[PDB]
Amino acid sequence: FELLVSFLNTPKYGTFDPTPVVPVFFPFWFGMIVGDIGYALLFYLVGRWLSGYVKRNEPLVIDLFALKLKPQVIGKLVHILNWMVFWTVVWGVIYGEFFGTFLEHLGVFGTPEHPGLIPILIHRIDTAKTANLLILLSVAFGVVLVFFGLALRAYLGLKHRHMAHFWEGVGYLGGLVGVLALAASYLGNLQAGWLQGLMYLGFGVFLLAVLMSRIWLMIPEIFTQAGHILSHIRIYAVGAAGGILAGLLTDVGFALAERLGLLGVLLGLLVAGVLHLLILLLTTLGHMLQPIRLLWVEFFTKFGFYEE
Amino acid sequence: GGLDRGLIAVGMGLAVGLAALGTGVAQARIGAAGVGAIAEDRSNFGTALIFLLLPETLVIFGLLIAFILNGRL
Amino acid sequence: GGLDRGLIAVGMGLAVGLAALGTGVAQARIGAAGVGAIAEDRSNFGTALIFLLLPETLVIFGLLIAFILNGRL
Amino acid sequence: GGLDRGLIAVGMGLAVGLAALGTGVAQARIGAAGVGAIAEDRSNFGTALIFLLLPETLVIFGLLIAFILNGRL
Amino acid sequence: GGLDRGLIAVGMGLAVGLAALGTGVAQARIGAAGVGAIAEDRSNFGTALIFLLLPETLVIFGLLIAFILNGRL
Amino acid sequence: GGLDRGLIAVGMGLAVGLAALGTGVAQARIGAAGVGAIAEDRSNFGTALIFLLLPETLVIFGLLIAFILNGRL
Amino acid sequence: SGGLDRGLIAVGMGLAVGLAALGTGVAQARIGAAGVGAIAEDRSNFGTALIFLLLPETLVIFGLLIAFILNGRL
Amino acid sequence: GGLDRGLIAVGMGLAVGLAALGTGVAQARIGAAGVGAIAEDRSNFGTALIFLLLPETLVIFGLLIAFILNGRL
Amino acid sequence: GGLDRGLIAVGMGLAVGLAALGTGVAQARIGAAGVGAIAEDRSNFGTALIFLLLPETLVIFGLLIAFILNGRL
Amino acid sequence: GLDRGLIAVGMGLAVGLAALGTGVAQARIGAAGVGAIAEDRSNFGTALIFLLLPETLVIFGLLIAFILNGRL
Amino acid sequence: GGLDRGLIAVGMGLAVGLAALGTGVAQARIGAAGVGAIAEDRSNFGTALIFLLLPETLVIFGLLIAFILNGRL
Amino acid sequence: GGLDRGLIAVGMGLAVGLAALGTGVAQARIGAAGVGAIAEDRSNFGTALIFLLLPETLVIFGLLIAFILNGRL
Amino acid sequence: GGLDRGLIAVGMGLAVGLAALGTGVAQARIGAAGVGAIAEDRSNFGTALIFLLLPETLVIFGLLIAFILNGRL
Repeated sequence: FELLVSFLNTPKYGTFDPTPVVPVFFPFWFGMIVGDIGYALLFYLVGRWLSGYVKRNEPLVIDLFALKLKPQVIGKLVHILNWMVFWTVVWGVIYGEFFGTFLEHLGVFGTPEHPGLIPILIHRIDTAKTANLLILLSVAFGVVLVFFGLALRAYLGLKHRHMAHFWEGVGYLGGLVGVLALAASYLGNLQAGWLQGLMYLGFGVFLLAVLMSRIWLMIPEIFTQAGHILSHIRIYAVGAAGGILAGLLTDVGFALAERLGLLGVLLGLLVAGVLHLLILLLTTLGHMLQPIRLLWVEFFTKFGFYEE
Repeated sequence: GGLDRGLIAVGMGLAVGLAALGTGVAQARIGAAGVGAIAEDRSNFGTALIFLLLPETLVIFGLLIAFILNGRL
Repeated sequence: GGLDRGLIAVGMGLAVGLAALGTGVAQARIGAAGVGAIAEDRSNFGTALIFLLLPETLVIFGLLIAFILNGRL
Repeated sequence: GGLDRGLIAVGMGLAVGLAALGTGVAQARIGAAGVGAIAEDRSNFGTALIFLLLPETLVIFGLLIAFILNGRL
Repeated sequence: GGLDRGLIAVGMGLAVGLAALGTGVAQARIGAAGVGAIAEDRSNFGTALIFLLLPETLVIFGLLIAFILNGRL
Repeated sequence: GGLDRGLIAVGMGLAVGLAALGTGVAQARIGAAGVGAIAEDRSNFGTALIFLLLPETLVIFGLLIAFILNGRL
Repeated sequence: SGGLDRGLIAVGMGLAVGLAALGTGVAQARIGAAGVGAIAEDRSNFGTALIFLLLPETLVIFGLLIAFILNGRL
Repeated sequence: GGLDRGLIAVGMGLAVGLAALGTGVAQARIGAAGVGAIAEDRSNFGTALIFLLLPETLVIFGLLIAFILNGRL
Repeated sequence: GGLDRGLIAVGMGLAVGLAALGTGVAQARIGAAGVGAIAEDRSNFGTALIFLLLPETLVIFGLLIAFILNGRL
Repeated sequence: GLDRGLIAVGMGLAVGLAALGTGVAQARIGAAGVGAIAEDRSNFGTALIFLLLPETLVIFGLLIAFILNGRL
Repeated sequence: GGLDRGLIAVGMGLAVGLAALGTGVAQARIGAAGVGAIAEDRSNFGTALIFLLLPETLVIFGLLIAFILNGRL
Repeated sequence: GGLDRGLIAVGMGLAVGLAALGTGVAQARIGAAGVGAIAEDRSNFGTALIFLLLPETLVIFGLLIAFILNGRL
Repeated sequence: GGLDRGLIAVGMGLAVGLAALGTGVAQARIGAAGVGAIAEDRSNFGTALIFLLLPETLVIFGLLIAFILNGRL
């Protein structure tokens, strides 16, 4: 965990140590991304192979990548991959579609389209309700993370008496609450008397903080921070892409099983398996690259990580 | 029925796709200089990542407004 | 009923997309020159920030015209 | 039916969009030249910024014609 | 109701916008060259300014054709 | 009346816009070269501005054909 | 019946995915053409080049979503 | 019936505008070399002038075809 | 619905065509530079081949979405 | 009826796209040629007939436009 | 209604021709680099050959899907 | 009555136009390199001539297709 | 109705047109490299010729599909 933080710039003395947030959130993000139980078991097999490579303490070298690599970072890697597989299986149980679908075969699985005595919490085809609920959940996650970052910067400014930075932070959160209130009121229901007052107070706080921060800088950066808040929506994008690719591959396997389940089902399943493994590795490399980049940019640009 | 459903779908698709096109054009030239600087420096790696990942707001906003008028449908 | 709502949706999407392309084609070159400068300077970082920041106003104009057409909807 | 509003809406959106295209494609090169000049100079900031801020009249005319035809609506 | 008026509007919009493309294309080169020249000597500031501003007749033509078509509708 | 009346409008709009685009794409390179030469020499001014002014024939032809075709109606 | 609605929602999602693919393709082109010389001369900066190639894929990754949710509405 | 007058008008506009764009890019790539040569020479402007004014025959062809079938109109 | 089948088919074709031109734009630059690198080195063949093989996922997605719309046919 | 307008706009776009092709070709050839002239003042006659080639395309465009007009 | 078969043939044409221009854009730079290598080497012939035949896959994918939807015709 | 001849006309018209554009953008580079070679030695005249005269097969094919499309009516 | 073969013909025309565009845009650069090599070397004639005859296949494919769909008609 700490290796990813240590790869970047060193923090200054007396500042906030940003290490523990990544172990909390990054495996959770990855579990939201993939949620594939069988592919998680494949990662568990890889982790078992790496644990065997640990117990044979000989270092790891790759001629193609000029890789030189020692047992201790491998131990850190197998621990973090244990966290990976745990979080992705405990999210894939909610995301029960794994290797595509098995509702066509698992009569125990309970859906309105295919009944069963054990229900499945999240469907795939019913994007009417499920997509809206996960989208509001993800934007709530983005809001709470950006609010935590702004609060951390404000607390640091309070501690070190950089009160200009504290005024900048409180103006940032005032603009946050103002734009969020106005957007929610525009998209939401009427009788926004409390919402309108929230927007008024947020705008007034932002203006007064600008006056204290009189040098006139951040008023276009506010919309950039708003887009930064909005940037968390791609978490659903990656997971939905992976899920729908797995679903269509399982649809191909199902088509092979229905037409020629006497003879062609073996070829269909083996072709499906090899396609599964190759496209899944090829796309999950980027999938695991995604949320670490997300946290890297979003938390660290905001709380004050730029300065040495 | 209503063919306006098709028209609004066409508008959403063209908007998000052409915004993606513009963002790819934007990111190409920043990445070309950024990786060249980093390959010799390795110290400005962070600043290079901020400079490269900065232009995402336009496509994210395009996806947002697309979902807005999709839900308006 | 009337299907012109899809047409105004197409107009909004076209406007915001083309604004995105314009700001992207500006941002590519300004960011490349800026990162080329900051690779050695590190002191003019705020100047590069505001130089890349300024062309966003096209996105603001595009979203305002899209929003007023949404109000017309 | 009353399909007239869709045509004028797609007209205003198209016009504003490609006006944004023109001002952006100017802004790219002018910003690159200006940021290089101010990277070297530290004193030509005023002339660089006025040259960079000059071509916004294009989207100004775009929003004026959009307002005029919206008022016609 | 008549679909002709929307055609008037969209024609005006595309005309003024593609004139904006032409003006921006001219500006992208002339501004960079003038910035280089003034950064060289600063004596040719007025000449560079008039060279960059003289293609404004393009959008003058665009606004006048838009005005006469608006009068026609 | 007739929708063909508005098709006349989109016709000369496309004509004048494309003529403006051609004039601008000429004026970019010719103005850049001319301003470079006149910054070097300061005495080649006459040839410079006549070379820059000769592409005006394209837009005057465009507006002339637009005027005759809109006087047709 | 007005079944052509399905046809033009299909063409709209086609435009979406195609233009997203073009954007990520040109971005990938320039970043690869830049990083290939460094990896050829160094053989040590491989990870930075690889991750820089992996960033633009997300652009078309979220490009596909509008297409398949429009198919879901279909 | 009718409704073909707008079609032929937009055809004429498209043809003349495309011819203008082609001769515009022609003039664009001629003019830089011409200005450089005459700046170095200050004598041989006539050969560059005729070499530069030769490609106007594209506009000539466009205006003759537009004239003949709008007289047919 | 035969007409629906034709419209979804032309949508599939247009989508895969844009994906195809995108991967062509990728492969041009990356393969030319890879040819230069493999001419200089004759040992980085694996990196060049994997870099060339990487962008084909766009065509994979395009053909797959064409296939799924054909399945909905 | 409307087919007259359709064939008119078709021949117009045909000759226009031929004009773009010839314009781009002429642009590059003349851009090289004018720079060549300064030493090639002896070879200007060969350079001119080198330049004069691509107009055959708009000649063919004129031919097809004229036969489409005669179709009226 | 033959609009079905006509539109699906239009889809064929779009797909195959647009993939064709994509592979042309690739083959331009690939062949340029290959000629640059063979100009000095004469032993890189097979590597250059496989390098420029590698980008031929997109057009045969387009032809395959066009054939299958022409069979669906 | 006839309804097909207009769009078959626009079909082969845009076919021959695109062929002309392609052979123009080819002949540009080909003749530029040829006249560059000739500028230093006139012995390569026939080779340059055959190299520039090679790419007209595509417009020959296009005009034969236009001929057969004219013959179909 | 003949509308079916009408849009079939515009489809075949567009397909062959942009295939010709692709082969032209490839042929430009590959032939330019070949001409430069054969001009400065005098010995690479066969290699350059086979390299520039290599990308000819796409227009052959376009002609093939045009003939087969004409036979379908």
